[PDB]
Amino acid sequence: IDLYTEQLYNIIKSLPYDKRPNVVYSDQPLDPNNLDLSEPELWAEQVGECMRYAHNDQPCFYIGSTKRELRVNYIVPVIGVRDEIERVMTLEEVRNLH
Amino acid sequence: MSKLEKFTNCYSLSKTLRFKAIPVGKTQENIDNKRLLVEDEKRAEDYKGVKKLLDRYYLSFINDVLHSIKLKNLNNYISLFRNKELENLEINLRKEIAKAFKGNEGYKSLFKKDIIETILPEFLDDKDEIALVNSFNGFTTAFTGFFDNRENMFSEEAKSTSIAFRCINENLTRYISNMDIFEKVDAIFDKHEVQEIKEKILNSDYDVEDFFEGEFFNFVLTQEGIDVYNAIIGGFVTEKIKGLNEYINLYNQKTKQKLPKFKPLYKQGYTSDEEVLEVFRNTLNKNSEIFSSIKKLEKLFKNFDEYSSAGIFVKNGPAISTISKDIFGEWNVIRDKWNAEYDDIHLKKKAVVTEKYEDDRRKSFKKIGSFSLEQLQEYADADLSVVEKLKEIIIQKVDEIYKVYGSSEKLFDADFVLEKSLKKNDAVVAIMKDLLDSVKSFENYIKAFFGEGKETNRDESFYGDFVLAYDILLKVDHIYDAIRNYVTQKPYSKDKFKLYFQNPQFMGGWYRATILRYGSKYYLAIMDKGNYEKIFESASKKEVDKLVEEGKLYMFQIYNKDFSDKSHGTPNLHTMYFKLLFDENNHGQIRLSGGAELFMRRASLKKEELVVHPANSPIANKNPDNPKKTTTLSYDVYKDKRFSEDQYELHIPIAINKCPKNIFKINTEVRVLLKHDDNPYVIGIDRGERNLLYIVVVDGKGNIVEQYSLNEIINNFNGIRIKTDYHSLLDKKEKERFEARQNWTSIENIKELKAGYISQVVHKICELVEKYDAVIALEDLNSGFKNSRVKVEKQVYQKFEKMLIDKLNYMVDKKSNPCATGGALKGYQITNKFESFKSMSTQNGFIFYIPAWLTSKIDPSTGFVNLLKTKYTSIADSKKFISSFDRIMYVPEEDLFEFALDYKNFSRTDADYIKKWKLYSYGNRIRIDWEEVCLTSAYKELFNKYGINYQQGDIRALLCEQSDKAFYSSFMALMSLMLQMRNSITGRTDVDFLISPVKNSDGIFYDSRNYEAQENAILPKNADANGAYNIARKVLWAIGQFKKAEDEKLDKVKIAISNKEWLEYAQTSV
RNA sequence: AAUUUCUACUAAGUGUAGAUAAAGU
Ligand SMILES: [Mg+2]
Ligand SMILES: [Mg+2]
Repeated sequence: IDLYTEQLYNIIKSLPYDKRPNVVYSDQPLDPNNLDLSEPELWAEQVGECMRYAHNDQPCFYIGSTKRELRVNYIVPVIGVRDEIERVMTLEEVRNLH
Repeated sequence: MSKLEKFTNCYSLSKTLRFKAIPVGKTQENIDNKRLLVEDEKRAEDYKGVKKLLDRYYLSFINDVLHSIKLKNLNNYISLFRNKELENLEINLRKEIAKAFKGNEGYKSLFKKDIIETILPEFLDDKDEIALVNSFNGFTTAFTGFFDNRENMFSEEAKSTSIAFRCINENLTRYISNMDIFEKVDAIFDKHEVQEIKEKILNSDYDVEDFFEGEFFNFVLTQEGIDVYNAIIGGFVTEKIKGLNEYINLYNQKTKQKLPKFKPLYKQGYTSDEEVLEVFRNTLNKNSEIFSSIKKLEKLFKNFDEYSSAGIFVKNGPAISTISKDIFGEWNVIRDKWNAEYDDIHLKKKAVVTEKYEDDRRKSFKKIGSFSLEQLQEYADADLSVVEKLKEIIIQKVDEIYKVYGSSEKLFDADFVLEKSLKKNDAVVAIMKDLLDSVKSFENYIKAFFGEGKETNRDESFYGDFVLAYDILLKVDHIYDAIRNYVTQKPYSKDKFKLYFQNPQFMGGWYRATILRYGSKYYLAIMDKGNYEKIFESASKKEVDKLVEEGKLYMFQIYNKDFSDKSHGTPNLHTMYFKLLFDENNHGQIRLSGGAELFMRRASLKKEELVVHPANSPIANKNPDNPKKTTTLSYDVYKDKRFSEDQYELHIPIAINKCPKNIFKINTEVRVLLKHDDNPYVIGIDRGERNLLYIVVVDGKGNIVEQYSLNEIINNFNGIRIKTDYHSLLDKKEKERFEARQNWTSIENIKELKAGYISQVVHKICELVEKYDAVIALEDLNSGFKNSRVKVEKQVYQKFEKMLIDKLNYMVDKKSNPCATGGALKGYQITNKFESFKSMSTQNGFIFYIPAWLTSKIDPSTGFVNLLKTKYTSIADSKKFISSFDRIMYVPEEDLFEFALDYKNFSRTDADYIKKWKLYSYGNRIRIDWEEVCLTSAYKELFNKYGINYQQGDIRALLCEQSDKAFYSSFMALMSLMLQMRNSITGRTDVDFLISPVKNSDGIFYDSRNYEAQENAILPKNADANGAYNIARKVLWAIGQFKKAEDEKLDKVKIAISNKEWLEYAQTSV
């Protein structure tokens, strides 16, 4: 939904870029309470910038570098590096990062 | 009496300052109410149409002139082709073609106003496209480039893209080979058989054998002639008629014999995810032309032994190294077998192997065209068949292609629908890139077997099929480039169109255009069909604004963020140039040459896509070396705000130094000044493995003045000083590339980051040059190698050298006073203009290009360099090695092992100068997966483990008695790592020390770890400082050479320092 | 993460530092 990602934006917006988590990204909403791995579309990469859409103030996240232009709308933090994702972090394990 | 002060005002130079024009007043609605931006966009869209029409007329003219042409030199070519009496004749042939082109009575019009004005509005005769070709009436200049490119085909310079080259170098060869193949493959044919039906259905007038005659080549010059010839070759429906190749296939399937097949003659960006994906599905599906080519090449290369091995070939180049790697163990085995067989002929009974001998051997090799397969079989060993190994590796590549196909069944199935956009989807782009990568790896691999072409006994039974398949297979190059350039594409776009304002002669001088200025605002006034300042008769701001309100004027404001009122730092360079255009101190230095150009870029980002940093919210800072870790601005920060609106770019040319006076040769003046100078500095730059670039400034006697890494660029501003570690950014980007699904975008991001980095390093080196009056010392990139750990690769380093040449053509200090020497008005010109990546050699003004041989693995305090070959091969070689040392004993005082050698007793050690070295077991070395090893302890361990006393002395004889196979292996292993000077832990841990096994005159071994813990050090601090130090000392040797010669022989002094001279210098300079 | 444009930024708050030869093919 939108509230989880709004909280995630407010959290991740303040971490220094080298501390940002590894996340699973997509454009349709991702539900961590139900998000199950082993789907051949989930790739754990690291969040970059966290900006707002200028027209309706929806948070969007740049995966990797901003210069890569991989802007997504829904993320979910995970403990993973590649297609081998281990588990899904929570809204406080991301605050413990810094 | 400084050196640089003489290199101002040398020659002329040209640049285009790009700005942004802002419509002033009601100029934009006065433009939209005259629709001055739809005529020009329409013209920019009809440019491509008129280009295609001009191409069609050019093709008509070509097929016209290629009918009224008959050569007189072709029969001689065919008679002498089936090594130097032919190339003159073939260039005569190409000259004949080009003269037939440039000799027509209509060639004058092809590239001037007449071909748009009169010819093409008649050749067409269609009221739809005569509209196009009449719209560009008076706008002939819009084609100036096109014509200048559409005439390089009517020429004879024999580059890969020209009509003459196509017709002669690529077509006549195939025609002659076809004559051979028809003389050979005959009598499996009859007039009762398919020959007469061939003639009747495809030619109908004259015989089919006439197309394998010699002087009947002057019929396939026209594309329809190629078409009818290729028709009788392959088969042409009018009733599907079979061609000669499948008549041969029909014969070779009746009875079994690989009879050669004919060769056909030659013929002289995407915009939507669905188009890209359907192009992929079409060209690369499992029933396409390309997959069929792959299947044919698989059946061919798996039928690879029934072709005569003497007939196959392999081109000479990287292909040979790769083939040896895949067959004969590793990189250099074929080369060393050839070198053995070359020494057995061109080398006497003496060990006199000289660098001139080695260089002539290398040149003779590199000039060899290609290697047969029987030759590469002779170089092999017992029970190793080279064709079996080649067949198995090619079959492995084909099966890997099939596996990658099996991973991608879905992008070909009709059910497939795109979930995400292509640039944001990376599963499907991963699929596409994997497929293209496998297929293009196969394509680049089997490209070798086309071995130079020009050779006698090619097994045409094989090469027929090979070229038939490969000339269809090599379209993957264009497909790959197109798809990649589509994926690595920015979300915005910089597509613009020039605005003319109903005036062909517009802005081309200072026309209806002028540059006004008012206060600190500069304006571009375009007349149509307070007080200002004209560029200096004045005006009145009231009446000029009145003109702007009326419509008789189109005042734009020239603007970039330095003309802003909130800009306080240092202006851009081009901003300073522009502001100086109108200054008083500017006499003629920077002047306004040529005419400007007012372009127009439409908004590329939809305002529903604009993304923003909301105001009054703390933004994280991306620089880890920044004290301030957040930022809170009282306004918004839009990402790519420049591409979300329409923008009138303005290109203004300037000619720097239009009337030079200090005209001379730069190289010879540099040489004279370095001669007459008593202490010239030298800046050695080197590509390190732990450092992107490393600088070492060395005075005129070899004493290090400075030495530091260029990993981090330090920006000074407002007195504050902040640093940026580009090595860490590059490591982050490489890690991201390691994490990503596909790495087409990651690679482009890394390339552009490296380009920006070298744009910072350019300024670093310029401010180093104008501080010491120094002379740069750069690696000669033509000859040499950097062992794949060097971060800055060769492409970006070539771009760096080009950028440095292009900067030093006019060196400017932005902070300096303009009219002062070194300022924008009087910049230094201490380099000649860039010409080519191959002419970047041996000098360019203040830049000396230096070979990088023996620069990093050399002791900088004694000159020692490990010229031995300490690799274990057998018992006999290691026994001779151990018996070749003058003495090998255990020194008990120092608790070391002395290995007193003498490079005279060793092979390939002629470069050395102090031939008598005495090297110990001092220190510890890091072997490679890495492991630290204390050397003396390792020697004692090995000796005791194999039962050997060493306190005796001269244990060479006591040591060459070991019968064990592994003793000499271990011994040569740690003897090899003893002579290892550059030690470095692989896993990125910054320990890159450089120890030397010899002791200097004072009796202490050089160890970089004693100099890395210092500032103001006299010797290099690490291996990369050593590389830069030696690249600088080579230029110091060249400066000494200049000092040896006279003031007229300076221009001839060769400075390509040879290994003999370099080792002599490095070993006596101390 | 603002740019004539590029790169790295935020650099003291609508910008900072360096570089920049465009057009055409
Ligand atoms: Mg600035
Ligand atoms: Mg940027």
